[PDB]
Amino acid sequence: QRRDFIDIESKFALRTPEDTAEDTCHLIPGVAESVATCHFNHSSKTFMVIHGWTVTGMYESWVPKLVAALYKREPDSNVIVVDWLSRAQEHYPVSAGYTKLVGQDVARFINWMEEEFNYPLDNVHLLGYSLGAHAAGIAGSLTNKKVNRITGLDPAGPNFEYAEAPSRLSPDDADFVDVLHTFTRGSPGRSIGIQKPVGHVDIYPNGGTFQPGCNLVKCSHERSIHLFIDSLLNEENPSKAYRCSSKEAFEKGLCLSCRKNRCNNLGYEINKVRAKRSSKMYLKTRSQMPYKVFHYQVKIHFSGTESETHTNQAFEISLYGTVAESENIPFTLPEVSTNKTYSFLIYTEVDIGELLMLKLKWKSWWSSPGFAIQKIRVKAGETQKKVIFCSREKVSHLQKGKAPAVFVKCHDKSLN
Amino acid sequence: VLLRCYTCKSLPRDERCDLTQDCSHGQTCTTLIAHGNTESGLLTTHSTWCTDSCQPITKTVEGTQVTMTCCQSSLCNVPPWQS
Ligand SMILES: *[C@@H]1O[C@H](CO)[C@@H](O)[C@H](O)[C@H]1NC(C)=O
Ligand SMILES: *[C@@H]1O[C@H](CO)[C@@H](O)[C@H](O)[C@H]1NC(C)=O
Ligand SMILES: [Ca+2]
Ligand SMILES: [Ca+2]
Repeated sequence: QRRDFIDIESKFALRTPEDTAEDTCHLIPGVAESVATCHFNHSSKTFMVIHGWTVTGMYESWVPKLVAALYKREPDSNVIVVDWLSRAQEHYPVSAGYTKLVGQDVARFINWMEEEFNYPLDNVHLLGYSLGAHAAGIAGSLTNKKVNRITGLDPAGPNFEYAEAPSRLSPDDADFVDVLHTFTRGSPGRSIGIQKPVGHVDIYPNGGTFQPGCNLVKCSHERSIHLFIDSLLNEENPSKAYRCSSKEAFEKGLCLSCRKNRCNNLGYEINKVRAKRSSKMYLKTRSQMPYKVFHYQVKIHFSGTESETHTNQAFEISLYGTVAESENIPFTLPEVSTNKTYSFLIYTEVDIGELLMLKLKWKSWWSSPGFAIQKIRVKAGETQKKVIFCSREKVSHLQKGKAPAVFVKCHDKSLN
Repeated sequence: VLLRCYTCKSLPRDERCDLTQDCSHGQTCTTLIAHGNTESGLLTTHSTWCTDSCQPITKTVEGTQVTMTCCQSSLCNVPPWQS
């Protein structure tokens, strides 16, 4: 009965696959009749879209895109857009505080669904962007039983970074909490996106500080949405993220394993792996959709006769596979030295197939410096295989600004 | 039925592989042969190993003819010129 739901300000609109942009039909808490009018499928899963702050008090471009992607992937489901634009259009610390009440409004609506129609909370997936992520968190900590999943799409950082579990999005908020941190650039408490792990699985695309094609002032912040939209539209080819100690350890290709759940899928397809401690996970992406790239750890032992060291050196590696090829992939090495092994990450948009050939180029009074390399060890993340490339001749000579050293496949070991 | 396959990395045209290893169940013997020009001349190499996945192929990668060959017989991964 609507006498107890009167204090709820937030509106819950149920959009259809054929009406994504407008908030045409409204599920009114306390009015059980409305649920039927809007044609809510009681046999289907429910998605709830909780927007973030909006200085215009208007739905952004991404709302009908996220809605439409959810109806492309799951056309029988129920997609609700939680309207809190009146509270979201305010000064940031105000709108931020308003998460405490938007969360309650949602929890109260969800709880009413379970009470009035005996709707399972295990059928509810909440998706919040910026402030919306924390509203989802708060809502989840207030529902009668625990909601299925909560996706954190770049949760807002200021006033949340130092916030205790109840006042923000946290792992206790649902059965599964997956988070996408895409714009952590800044000091703790002063980054648009929250830096710390707040879920069961926390993904940091491109180390989550900023995003490819972004350095229109919310490119890196919004990208968490489009990565999820990518995941819904390309269900068969998700991007993989790998559990790493640090972004610095990732860029050295040291974490690229899938053993004991040390890798997962980015987006909808994510494996619901509740870990003891929050797992930070990294990956690289493209500048545009589809964002999946292929990750490789390249190990090179630079052998030679006399000791030499060369700082911040530039190289170009070329990968030749069965399917296709990606030539002139550039990379740089802090230091390169005689009889020393260096490991580094190399990524490519191209599905090259099974690796066959690999060409290494060193980019430039005196005769050019050079090393003699016999083997190159490659670990391919996606296919979980260890590939050895070895010089056609006894040793290949990699000399600065000269012809590239050629290496052909000599071994394969699938790690599983 | 398991296989003992030849396991030798990038060997020259006239060098027969000595090393052998009993493969993990489901693996197939393989041979990768390369034939192209080098700074030395026209060189032919042959690598062999146990492989979980094996698709036989022949592609000319930037001037070098690379040939993958698969076989479910023990000690069958021997180049066409050594058999
Ligand atoms: C509700 O969802 C199921 C899929 O889980 C579908 O088969 C069914 O047709 C839907 N019902 C309505 C009313 O469309
Ligand atoms: C590098 O190692 C080889 C043996 O693997 C050796 O002959 C050579 O002298 C070493 N070079 C240096 C600079 O130590
Ligand atoms: Ca919480
Ligand atoms: Ca070319």
